[PDB]
Amino acid sequence: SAMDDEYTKLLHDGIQPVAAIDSNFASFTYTPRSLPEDDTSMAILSMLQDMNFINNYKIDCPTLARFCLMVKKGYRDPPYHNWMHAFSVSHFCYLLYKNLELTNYLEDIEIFALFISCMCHDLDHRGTNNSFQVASKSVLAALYSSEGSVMERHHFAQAIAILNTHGCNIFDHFSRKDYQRMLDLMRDIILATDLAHHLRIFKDLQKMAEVGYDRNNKQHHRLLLCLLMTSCDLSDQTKGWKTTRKIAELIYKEFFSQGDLEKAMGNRPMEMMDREKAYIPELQISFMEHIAMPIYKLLQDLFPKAAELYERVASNREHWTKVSHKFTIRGLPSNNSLDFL
Ligand SMILES: Cc1nc2ccc(C(=O)N[C@]34C[C@H]5C[C@H](C[C@H](C5)C3)C4)cc2n2c(-c3cc(OCC(C)C)ccc3Cl)nnc12
Ligand SMILES: [Mg+2]
Ligand SMILES: [Zn+2]
Repeated sequence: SAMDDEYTKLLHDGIQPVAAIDSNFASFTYTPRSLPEDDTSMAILSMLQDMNFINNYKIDCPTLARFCLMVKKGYRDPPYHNWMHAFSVSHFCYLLYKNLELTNYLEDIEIFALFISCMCHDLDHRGTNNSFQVASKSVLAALYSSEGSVMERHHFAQAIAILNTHGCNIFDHFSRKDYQRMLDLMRDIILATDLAHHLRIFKDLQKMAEVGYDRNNKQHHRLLLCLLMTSCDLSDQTKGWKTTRKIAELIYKEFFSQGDLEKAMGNRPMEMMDREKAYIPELQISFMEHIAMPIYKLLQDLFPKAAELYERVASNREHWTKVSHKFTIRGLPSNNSLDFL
């Protein structure tokens, strides 16, 4: 009855103005993880309203309220891949809309699909990666390993199962063509969140940025959607040092738990997943330099107003260098004991 009462309030109390959430809510400086989790479903509705999706697509309010709650409920509680991750990703999507004028690049339905996909893009994550599904012979690998992107195929299927739950299909009044289009977009966008996919299309993303975005080019729309999605997924890096440091802590707790499971199964975990080997500053510098920074550089190349995003990610990368020396124990530990040897 908890979800029941939550739904009742979401529906009958009305959608709070986005400004009432926080005065800097639509700024790139805002940290959505600062929002209490109990306020996040209402904030999703607020953002949807402010982007005019509810009016433009005549979304049924009861259905939308149920959908948002079901999506939130469809996340488990690992250290990083939980609802607060999906919420913050979705918030960054809203920030791109508010700050970068997406309507000059993308169709309305494409922006709508990007935001809905942000909400659903890690549904039912179990705190382990694609490699672990295959190594552990999980049910997800049995279903999808032959296709690849095992977890991302699962996330997308979970999103569809929510839509297919009675009372939850926010698109069910759509035309046949628009419905098919929306689900196709969600497939493409969610599958774009596999790092393997990003690596595959990276040269194409570069070539798009250098020749220039062509709104009449259907391939450019698809590539831009992939880039924007990956920008949202990594958007914790575009905030202050405190956010970056906290997210590293959640990510490596999640990783080392997987690593401990791999050790128990007799397998040699990835080094970044092995708490006995992993050197966090060097790992994060490598992630920032090889993955995060090139993505926000592409974003800047395509959207000059995204410059501050790249500069912040580069700044956070430099901070890891600055604090790395603190991972060396100098003098004695605080307890004046060398017992830990
Ligand atoms: C702060 C931070 N650090 C990270 C450090 C390492 C890795 C990570 O998975 N690295 C490897 C390890 C192995 C060898 C390489 C290929 C894969 C196996 C992944 C790199 C990811 C990190 N990460 C993510 C992240 C992003 C995801 O989707 C990414 C798409 C959307 C682009 C999926 C999962 C995560 Cl956890 N979000 N934030 C972070
Ligand atoms: Mg994912
Ligand atoms: Zn994610």
